[PDB]
Amino acid sequence: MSYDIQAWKKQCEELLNLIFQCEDSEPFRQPVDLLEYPDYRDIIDTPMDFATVRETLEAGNYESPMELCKDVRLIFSNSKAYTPSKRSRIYSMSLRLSAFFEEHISSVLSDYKSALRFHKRN
Repeated sequence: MSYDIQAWKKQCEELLNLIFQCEDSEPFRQPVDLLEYPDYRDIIDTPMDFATVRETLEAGNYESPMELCKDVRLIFSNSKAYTPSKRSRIYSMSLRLSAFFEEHISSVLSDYKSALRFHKRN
């Protein structure tokens, strides 16, 4: 179990469970409704949402926690592009949940890279 290179998957499932519980995740749980928000695709090239991230992890389509972290960061960078105004309550929600995610993902990434370095050396 020390330096287990697969432990990040369960850690990421647990973190996504916390994120889905957070009231701040409500706008980001499901894809933006493309048929009902007509100008969304005029602004955003690559939509992303937490249900898509959770399904990608479950399907085994992330090779590392860094790939999962890239998709989650796209959720927040898309929100900042579409809702850029610091006055907006949606801007505030995105910033709070981004900080929460970045705090909790830190140890998952550091542990995973430590494990990589250990198995590569040995």
